[PDB]
Amino acid sequence: GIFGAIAGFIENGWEGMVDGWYGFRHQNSEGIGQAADLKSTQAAIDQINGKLNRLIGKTNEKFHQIEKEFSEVEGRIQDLEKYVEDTKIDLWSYNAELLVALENQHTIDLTDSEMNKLFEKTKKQLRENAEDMGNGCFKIYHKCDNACIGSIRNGTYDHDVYRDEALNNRFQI
Amino acid sequence: GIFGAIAGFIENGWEGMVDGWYGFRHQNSEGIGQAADLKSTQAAIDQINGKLNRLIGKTNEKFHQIEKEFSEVEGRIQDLEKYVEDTKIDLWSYNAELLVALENQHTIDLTDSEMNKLFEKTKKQLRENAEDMGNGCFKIYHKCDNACIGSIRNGTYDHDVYRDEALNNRFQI
Amino acid sequence: GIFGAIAGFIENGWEGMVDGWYGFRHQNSEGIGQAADLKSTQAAIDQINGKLNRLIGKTNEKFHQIEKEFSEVEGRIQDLEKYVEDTKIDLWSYNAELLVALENQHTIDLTDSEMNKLFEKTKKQLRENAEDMGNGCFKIYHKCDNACIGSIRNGTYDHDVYRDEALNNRFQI
Amino acid sequence: PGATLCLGHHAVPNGTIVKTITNDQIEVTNATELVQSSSTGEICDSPHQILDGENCTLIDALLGDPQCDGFQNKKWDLFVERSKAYSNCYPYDVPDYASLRSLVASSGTLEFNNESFNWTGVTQNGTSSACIRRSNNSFFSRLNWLTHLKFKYPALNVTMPNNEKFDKLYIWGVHHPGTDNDQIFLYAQASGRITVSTKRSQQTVIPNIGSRPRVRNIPSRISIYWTIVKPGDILLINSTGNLIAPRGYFKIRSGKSSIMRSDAPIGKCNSECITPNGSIPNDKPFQNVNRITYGACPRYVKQNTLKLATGMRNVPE
Amino acid sequence: PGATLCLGHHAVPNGTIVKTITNDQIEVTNATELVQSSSTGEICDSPHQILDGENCTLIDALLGDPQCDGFQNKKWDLFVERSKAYSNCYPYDVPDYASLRSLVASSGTLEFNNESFNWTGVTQNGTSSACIRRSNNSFFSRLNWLTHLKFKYPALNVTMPNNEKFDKLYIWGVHHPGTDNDQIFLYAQASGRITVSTKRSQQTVIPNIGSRPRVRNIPSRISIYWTIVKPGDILLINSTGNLIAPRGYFKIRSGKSSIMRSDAPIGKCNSECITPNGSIPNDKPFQNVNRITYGACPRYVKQNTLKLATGMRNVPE
Amino acid sequence: PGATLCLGHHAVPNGTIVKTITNDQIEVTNATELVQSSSTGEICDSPHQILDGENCTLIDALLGDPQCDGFQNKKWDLFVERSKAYSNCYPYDVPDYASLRSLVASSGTLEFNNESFNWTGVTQNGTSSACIRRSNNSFFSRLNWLTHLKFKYPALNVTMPNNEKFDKLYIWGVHHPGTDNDQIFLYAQASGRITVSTKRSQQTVIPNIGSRPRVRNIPSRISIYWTIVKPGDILLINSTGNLIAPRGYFKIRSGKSSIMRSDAPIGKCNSECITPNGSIPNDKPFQNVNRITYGACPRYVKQNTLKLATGMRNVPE
Ligand SMILES: CC(=O)N[C@@H]1[C@@H](O)[C@H](O[C@@H]2O[C@H](CO)[C@H](O)[C@H](O[C@@H]3O[C@H](CO)[C@@H](O[C@@H]4O[C@H](CO[C@]5(C(=O)O)C[C@H](O)[C@@H](NC(C)=O)[C@H]([C@H](O)[C@H](O)CO)O5)[C@H](O)[C@H](O)[C@H]4O)[C@H](O)[C@H]3NC(C)=O)[C@H]2O)[C@@H](CO)O[C@H]1O
Ligand SMILES: CC(=O)N[C@@H]1[C@@H](O)[C@H](O[C@@H]2O[C@H](CO)[C@H](O)[C@H](O[C@@H]3O[C@H](CO)[C@@H](O[C@@H]4O[C@H](CO[C@]5(C(=O)O)C[C@H](O)[C@@H](NC(C)=O)[C@H]([C@H](O)[C@H](O)CO)O5)[C@H](O)[C@H](O)[C@H]4O)[C@H](O)[C@H]3NC(C)=O)[C@H]2O)[C@@H](CO)O[C@H]1O
Ligand SMILES: CC(=O)N[C@@H]1[C@@H](O)[C@H](O[C@@H]2O[C@H](CO)[C@H](O)[C@H](O[C@@H]3O[C@H](CO)[C@@H](O[C@@H]4O[C@H](CO[C@]5(C(=O)O)C[C@H](O)[C@@H](NC(C)=O)[C@H]([C@H](O)[C@H](O)CO)O5)[C@H](O)[C@H](O)[C@H]4O)[C@H](O)[C@H]3NC(C)=O)[C@H]2O)[C@@H](CO)O[C@H]1O
Ligand SMILES: *[C@@H]1O[C@H](CO)[C@@H](O[C@@H]2O[C@H](CO)[C@@H](O[C@@H]3O[C@H](CO[C@H]4O[C@H](CO)[C@@H](O)[C@H](O)[C@@H]4O)[C@@H](O)[C@H](O[C@H]4O[C@H](CO)[C@@H](O)[C@H](O)[C@@H]4O)[C@@H]3O)[C@H](O)[C@H]2NC(C)=O)[C@H](O)[C@H]1NC(C)=O
Ligand SMILES: *[C@@H]1O[C@H](CO)[C@@H](O[C@@H]2O[C@H](CO)[C@@H](O[C@@H]3O[C@H](CO[C@H]4O[C@H](CO)[C@@H](O)[C@H](O)[C@@H]4O)[C@@H](O)[C@H](O[C@H]4O[C@H](CO)[C@@H](O)[C@H](O)[C@@H]4O)[C@@H]3O)[C@H](O)[C@H]2NC(C)=O)[C@H](O)[C@H]1NC(C)=O
Ligand SMILES: *[C@@H]1O[C@H](CO)[C@@H](O[C@@H]2O[C@H](CO)[C@@H](O[C@@H]3O[C@H](CO[C@H]4O[C@H](CO)[C@@H](O)[C@H](O)[C@@H]4O)[C@@H](O)[C@H](O[C@H]4O[C@H](CO)[C@@H](O)[C@H](O)[C@@H]4O)[C@@H]3O)[C@H](O)[C@H]2NC(C)=O)[C@H](O)[C@H]1NC(C)=O
Ligand SMILES: *[C@@H]1O[C@H](CO)[C@@H](O[C@@H]2O[C@H](CO)[C@@H](O[C@@H]3O[C@H](CO)[C@@H](O)[C@H](O)[C@@H]3O)[C@H](O)[C@H]2NC(C)=O)[C@H](O)[C@H]1NC(C)=O
Ligand SMILES: *[C@@H]1O[C@H](CO)[C@@H](O[C@@H]2O[C@H](CO)[C@@H](O[C@@H]3O[C@H](CO)[C@@H](O)[C@H](O)[C@@H]3O)[C@H](O)[C@H]2NC(C)=O)[C@H](O)[C@H]1NC(C)=O
Ligand SMILES: *[C@@H]1O[C@H](CO)[C@@H](O[C@@H]2O[C@H](CO)[C@@H](O[C@@H]3O[C@H](CO)[C@@H](O)[C@H](O)[C@@H]3O)[C@H](O)[C@H]2NC(C)=O)[C@H](O)[C@H]1NC(C)=O
Ligand SMILES: *[C@@H]1O[C@H](CO)[C@@H](O)[C@H](O)[C@H]1NC(C)=O
Ligand SMILES: *[C@@H]1O[C@H](CO)[C@@H](O)[C@H](O)[C@H]1NC(C)=O
Ligand SMILES: *[C@@H]1O[C@H](CO)[C@@H](O)[C@H](O)[C@H]1NC(C)=O
Ligand SMILES: *[C@@H]1O[C@H](CO)[C@@H](O)[C@H](O)[C@H]1NC(C)=O
Repeated sequence: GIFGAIAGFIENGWEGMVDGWYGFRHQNSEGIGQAADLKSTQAAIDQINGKLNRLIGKTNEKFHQIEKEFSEVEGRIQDLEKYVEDTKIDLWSYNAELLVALENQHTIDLTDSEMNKLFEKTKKQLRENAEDMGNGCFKIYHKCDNACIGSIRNGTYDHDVYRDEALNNRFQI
Repeated sequence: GIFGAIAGFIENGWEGMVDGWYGFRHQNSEGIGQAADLKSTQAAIDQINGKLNRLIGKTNEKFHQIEKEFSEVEGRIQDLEKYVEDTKIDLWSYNAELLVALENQHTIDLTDSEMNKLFEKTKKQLRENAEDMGNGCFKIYHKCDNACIGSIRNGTYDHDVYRDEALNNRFQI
Repeated sequence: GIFGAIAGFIENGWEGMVDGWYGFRHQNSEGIGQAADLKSTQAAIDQINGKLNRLIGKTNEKFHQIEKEFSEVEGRIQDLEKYVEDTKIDLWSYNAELLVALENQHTIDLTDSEMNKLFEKTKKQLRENAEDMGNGCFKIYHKCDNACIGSIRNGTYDHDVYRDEALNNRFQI
Repeated sequence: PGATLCLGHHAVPNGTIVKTITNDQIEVTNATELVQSSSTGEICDSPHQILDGENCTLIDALLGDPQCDGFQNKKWDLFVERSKAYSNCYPYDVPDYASLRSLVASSGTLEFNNESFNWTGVTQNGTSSACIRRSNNSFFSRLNWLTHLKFKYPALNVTMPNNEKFDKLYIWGVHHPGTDNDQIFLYAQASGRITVSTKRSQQTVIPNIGSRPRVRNIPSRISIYWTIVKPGDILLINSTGNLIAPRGYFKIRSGKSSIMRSDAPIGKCNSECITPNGSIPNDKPFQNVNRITYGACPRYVKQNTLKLATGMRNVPE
Repeated sequence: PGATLCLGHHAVPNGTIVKTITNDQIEVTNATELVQSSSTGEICDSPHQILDGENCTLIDALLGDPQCDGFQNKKWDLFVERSKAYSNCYPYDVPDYASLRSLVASSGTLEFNNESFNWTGVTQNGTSSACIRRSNNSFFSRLNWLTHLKFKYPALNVTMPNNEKFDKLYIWGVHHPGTDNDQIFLYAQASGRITVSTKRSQQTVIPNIGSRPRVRNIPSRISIYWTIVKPGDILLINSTGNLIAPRGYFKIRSGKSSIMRSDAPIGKCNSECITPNGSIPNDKPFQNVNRITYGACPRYVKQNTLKLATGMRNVPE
Repeated sequence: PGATLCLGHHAVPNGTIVKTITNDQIEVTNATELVQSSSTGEICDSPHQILDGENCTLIDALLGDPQCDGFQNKKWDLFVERSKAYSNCYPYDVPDYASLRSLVASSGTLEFNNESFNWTGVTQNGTSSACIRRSNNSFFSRLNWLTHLKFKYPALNVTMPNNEKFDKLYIWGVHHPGTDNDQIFLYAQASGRITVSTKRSQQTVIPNIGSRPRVRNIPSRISIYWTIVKPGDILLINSTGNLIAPRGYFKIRSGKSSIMRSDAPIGKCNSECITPNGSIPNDKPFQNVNRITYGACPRYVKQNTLKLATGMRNVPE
């Protein structure tokens, strides 16, 4: 949420995108299409897997400890045994609560960050040939067929090829 | 601070804005005015209230515990009682210190984020009709009366209405 | 990493920049040069020193405690002494692990933030006289000698001086 | 001409300093305190059931010291022990005092049931000038000082079954006389031996004759012991002298009761969190009033203030 | 005409609610549970060496109650004590029972070595109807009830050197007879006195004659004691009666062994984490099954669920 | 032509690997270590007052073993006990040894004041060959072995008031003779009984005659006890034999003193943090040298290294 893309300037997500977490939809003279972006998808996945690697399958071995249940009333020593255990459990319970809250805030933020980074990268690539419509969409001011859209998604788009055409379309009356 | 708006490219805050946390000042042919932005204000407030909801009015009930003050010298058992308590208090004191430091860093960052998001939203809305002066202000290159300024603040500004006028003013010699 | 500049749109760092952490390289009619930016460098350093101030030279005094090593087998009281200590050490070990992980994530992010802020500041300063090439470089569309580059780095660049020249170069065919 | 549109944020003339990860002093527009550092100084009598011990320790109220007759059969959530409290009966000690005090505090009741022990062969109801009840020489109300009958103390072998559905707590004692002569004047034979047992447990205590420094002119002492008897078990007392006998049993309950040392006045007010300094509000997550607490309380910390930012960075004009 | 290019992100129809710093309920595309809250209900017999106590407590297996002869010399990682277990030998108690149980549990072995004690002058191998082994009157297998020989019990002053490279654990006891007559019938003189010592330590115990409530028709009791003898030290037993003698020593080891109370069945399966409710998977960092654990276990917490987001915010169409 | 202006950041050829929330290995330009993992191996003699026990345990220095006469009346912040230390006086034990050691360690002083006890009727200053001081048979310097005078040991009933403004610590003992004959040779009557009391407390100890394994050719033992006497209270000692009497009292103070077991040499240097391995620097917040510490020390953790990034991500050319 802190970057402002997911649940922000992108109005909603796409339930029909099932082969990636981030990607591109377009409309041009040949149709309307969708493609996932693998680099951004993998960047978010790698970070989340990094968190999981630090939490799953990581337990601590303990053997003989203290007694934690008691059949008879005893007073001072038993009060201390019970208090040590209750103290420990409350501290671990706090750690668990805070860990999940912090990690989840961070996951929401890092996923929003990856959406924003992809948007910014695309904006810069288009140079003077497009304008940002404010909703995560760019209006591209030149004929941009399927191979042209592909070049944008693959990072091989040469803005100079189309610049004269685009400037003419943008700065007309 | 991490987004760079508050205490960053916005030179300072406005003591005269008392009906919101974020907003707009303008100058046009009809005067100089100020208006709060309620959406951004509420977004920051809601997040801070979310933190408060997780900290205020949330105490833990404890009843019979161990003794923590002693009238006589006893040795081993009393050393252990005292050490358990001192251990507990130092761990809770650490938790409290870190909680406040982390939460405060986050509050400063999330409030800066909301200022940046409002700025970015406004920038995109203005399209080719304005330029960013670098200090959180936009120079709008067309006549923009009170109703026009209102349309920007309400999200109903139609950039196409003014684009020819604006481009003529921007790209003259 | 979360801002997308360092290890992101900036392809790599500069081993030959030894008098600052962030800065500028240029090419113009008089040569290719490098200069550090002191404000951004100091901003990152101050934040990291703030963390260090809260961790280094801050120890807690403890005096008489409990015994932690034992020459003879005793049963219940010794089991409790050992468990209290093992409990304490595991909680402090967890605190240390999490502290370093969180602080390091934050340091990487705050340093990336400072690089991004400097880039954004420079972009805004250049107004309509330059375009972002996508790799942290700007193409400046006017003659910009050493004093002109200096004015950009010192925040005294007057975009109006060069605007007619720049617009002519940008929006030609 | 055109227009200018500026984005901005508020500021205040009276900001507050908070700590962050990177700065120990940064000014924000508003903050809230997370450490409770004050009390009114009164222990509120609601909503916990408070029992002010006044002149009595819990253990004196248990045994039945004459200043504590008003406490019979009372219950509490929190028993409040005052520093001025003193004993004014026969001088005694309790091996493991701390444990008896703790287990009675936690049980939360002085409910006592009399039982008819078969003390055939001895004199009952022995009293002393060290324990005045209404100008008359007296003794602990829950204990029965047995002495010779016609210069005979025949061996006691007395039983009491627990046919209840709950546990019974028996409080009893051994009299240590100050002299060999006192042993004879009271019990008609040389130093006894007490054995109190059940199917599950056994305790034997040896009286030790000798002078202790005088307390209310008494060089003798009583040592107090206790025994818990489970349902379907049986108390057996076996003695040839020096037995300070039980008159019955205490109910032993489990729950949320405790005990606290404090000189704070009890007030007619409502507060969930009790400390020895008085009740404290419990809105805040932390407190630095006292490590000793009872009820729904903030957690004790060493810091006297921790400010949580509730606004943005303050950047005045 | 030109083109439109839109950037976006996925969403799912079935999102999951997680907690964050600023919101207690936010929907994400996917999450994973961090608290293990279930068991199958069986204690897996692998990879830890499990010893099911069946009818026997550890202490009954130690002393050698007749139901526990199958346990001789066995080792364990985890000894499992069942709630149905009961004693069926001579009635005894252990001052400090909890500590003896703990130290044997931790040692992880019942390895016992017989030694030839010089009991010249007394009758050995005393037995009782309260301890039946194969319809015959019997006694604890690891203990030796000494009585008079021809109405003489001469003073015992018996030594046993530790010339091993390890520590020796000796278990011994004192017989408390029910009557003065029983004292005479067994030991031929008035109440004894036992002193067990080494160069480093000493313990003296006094038999206390008297009636306790009958258990398997026995009003007498045995009290159990223990002594650890270091290499090059020497056990010395000094008694004039009432000695329940050791027959040898237990090895005392150090390692990872323990004891647990549970009624869970032992299963033929493999699990690293044991609780009294059964084994649990240990993939998750936390668990709310039981605070009592053995092995590589998740840490016990109070929460029954903690969901970790593994996807972005879910923003459905 | 125009110009190009590029924004960038530094990098280094020799980066360092750190851990983060999302990556266990990321290279940064610089880092600093947060775990202290080394010591020089010396305990610095400043700024804490160090007392090297040399051949003496604290308890031997207290009682007055002949190797420890140099320790009289000394104070410490930290008493250092060496593994080579051994006792070389009359063989003794201390029930609760750990507690006496702890309370004296914490008090931080061996300040002793002699008092004139009225021991009329007995022989004082008994000595032994098991406790040599300057080739002569001797005894613990702070204890007074009382024996018969002209084959009489009349009952002792000796008092000592505390008219000071501080508490007094009395150390005393009971002699357990090896044989019935030794009892007679020393005390002229059958086995005694000791009762040490105040207005607040009482302790009675029974000598137990019998052979223990010989230590420096002594089959007898002394058992050590202690009593704290508050201002305006009175010590009363009541015995008919076997008393190892106090010669006076120790002052008992409160403060920051303690005791540590270590074989590290004491060095002429200055360090605030002491461990058994030696002093350690205390700049870092954590340490993995030893869980045992004294002074201003980093907190013990299990990790041997924790690197804190002090620079940006390193992205080499
Ligand atoms: C016909 C005939 O010949 N009969 C014989 C009897 O003479 C004889 O009885 C005994 O006679 C002697 C005198 O030779 C003496 O009077 C015996 O009574 C004791 O008296 C002493 C000295 O006065 C007294 O000691 C003093 O005690 C007080 C305080 O006293 C109380 C108390 O605590 O308030 C009084 C209580 O009633 C008593 N409690 C009970 C249950 O009896 C207690 C208790 O004795 C003590 O607390 C235990 O330490 O004492 C004060 O402490 C003074 O400082 C102290 O000097 C004793 O208290 C008296 N003892 C009793 C039991 O009353 C008297 O028995 C008989 C027995 O040999 O033999 C007949 O044949
Ligand atoms: C020639 C001559 O004149 N010889 C003399 C002998 O008469 C005399 O021997 C004694 O004689 C008396 C009768 O006057 C009596 O028979 C003595 O034996 C005891 O008998 C009582 C009464 O029956 C008995 O008490 C009962 O005990 C049972 C259970 O008994 C066992 C058990 O636990 O199973 C039997 C065990 O073998 C025994 N253990 C050992 C090691 O001996 C134990 C043990 O005695 C108890 O557990 C200790 O409490 O008891 C049940 O408890 C009943 O309720 C109870 O009434 C005693 O158990 C018998 N004691 C013994 C040692 O056998 C008999 O000794 C001799 C001695 O004065 O003198 C000669 O000169
Ligand atoms: C005129 C007349 O007829 N007078 C009678 C006296 O004869 C008689 O005196 C007693 O006589 C017998 C002999 O029949 C014997 O000598 C008594 O003295 C004991 O002797 C034994 C045997 O030698 C001895 O035991 C040995 O002790 C040593 C070590 O000894 C010391 C020590 O620890 O160094 C010496 C110390 O001075 C002593 N301490 C004190 C305060 O006296 C201690 C202490 O006795 C022990 O530590 C306690 O265990 O011992 C070593 O341990 C050997 O292995 C061991 O055999 C005793 O130590 C001697 N006891 C004493 C008190 O000196 C002698 O008393 C008199 C009494 O019946 O009656 C007259 O009528
Ligand atoms: C600086 O930042 C803080 C924190 O955000 C603000 O403090 C909050 O201010 C609001 C508005 O005044 C408070 O709201 C009121 O709460 C009362 C409960 O007070 C007690 O209980 C809580 C917890 O149980 C304690 O934390 C607190 O200290 C008190 O002991 C209610 O009784 C009030 O109700 C009244 O007003 C509402 C209006 O809708 C009506 O519904 C009712 O009829 C009634 O009349 C009210 O809801 C809130 O408690 C404060 N929070 C904290 C943590 O202190 C500051 O306002 C802010 N300062 C500035 C200048 O902005
Ligand atoms: C929502 O988010 C979660 C977490 O990211 C995803 O859950 C993971 O899903 C993957 C793919 O199904 C799982 O990968 C598999 O792990 C198995 C191990 O399972 C046990 O062990 C772990 C820890 O020890 C436990 O956490 C787990 O619950 C099990 O008890 C492997 O055996 C699997 O191997 C098989 O497939 C691979 C394919 O490469 C082959 O190499 C093998 O031959 C074999 O056939 C597999 O690797 C992973 O365990 C899950 N993690 C967790 C924490 O649950 C969800 O998939 C995701 N949901 C959606 C809709 O995206
Ligand atoms: C990688 O990152 C680390 C951490 O930021 C840098 O380490 C710091 O480096 C500076 C400069 O060298 C150090 O500053 C010096 O500190 C000395 C104190 O040293 C001891 O005390 C501290 C804590 O009490 C310990 O952490 C430390 O290890 C030592 O035991 C001062 O004595 C020095 O003073 C001298 O120089 C100053 C210059 O202004 C003068 O005022 C004095 O006259 C005097 O001559 C100096 O201040 C700092 O201690 C280091 N911090 C840590 C935590 O190690 C690395 O420099 C950096 N590496 C690179 C390549 O950038
Ligand atoms: C053993 O010694 C102690 C201590 O000296 C003796 O106790 C003391 O005994 C005297 C004489 O009985 C007590 O005197 C009494 O004092 C009270 C109170 O002021 C007074 O009212 C009486 O008139 C009487 O004089 C003294 O208090 C007491 N001291 C202490 C400290 O208890 C004890 O009697 C001796 N025991 C034996 C058996 O000899
Ligand atoms: C002291 O009092 C106790 C309790 O009254 C006495 O114990 C009781 O003694 C009787 C008589 O021996 C026991 O009776 C026996 O019961 C068994 C079991 O049912 C039965 O098989 C026998 O036939 C016999 O009647 C009774 O069980 C026992 N009660 C308890 C609670 O142990 C004790 O004997 C007295 N001691 C002395 C020395 O007087
Ligand atoms: C009870 O049995 C113990 C153990 O057998 C007896 O202790 C032993 O007594 C003998 C004879 O006095 C001691 O011999 C002495 O050894 C020393 C040191 O080498 C030597 O210098 C003497 O010449 C003498 O021969 C032996 O050390 C001692 N053993 C132990 C382990 O203490 C004890 O005397 C018996 N007690 C009674 C009252 O019978
Ligand atoms: C600033 O002043 C107002 C009005 O007097 C007050 O309500 C508010 O709490 C103050 N804020 C701070 C941060 O002190
Ligand atoms: C227990 O009571 C019996 C029977 O009255 C008696 O023989 C015995 O002496 C008593 N025991 C004690 C220790 O008082
Ligand atoms: C110890 O044994 C000796 C020698 O046989 C004997 O004199 C003494 O009475 C025994 N002591 C005890 C307490 O049984
Ligand atoms: C205590 O001293 C008195 C008076 O001298 C005496 O009668 C008594 O026997 C002594 N008590 C003991 C246990 O030594």
